[PDB]
Amino acid sequence: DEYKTNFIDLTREALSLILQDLKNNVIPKIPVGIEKRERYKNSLRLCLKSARNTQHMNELEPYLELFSECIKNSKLPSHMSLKDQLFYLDKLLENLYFQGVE
Repeated sequence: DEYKTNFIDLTREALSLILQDLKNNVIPKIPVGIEKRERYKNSLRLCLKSARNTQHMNELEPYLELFSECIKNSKLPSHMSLKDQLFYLDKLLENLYFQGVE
């Protein structure tokens, strides 16, 4: 038996579910302004596009690292505090900005 491919598929699916939770259950509800909400929306669209396959798995490592507490606690951001949701969304934006300068 070999589990490598199924494990990779599973980590991609878990990341995608976290991102879908942020886009559909967190971002429409959070008490932020229109400008900030649009920035969040755009960045989650980019992240979901990036996560929709397993062809460059190196690119998903920063996201699995960012969301490590979600995974190890089996808990999605929409079931965490507002502070935690804002942390994750702001860290996504920061990661994407500095990745797009490094």
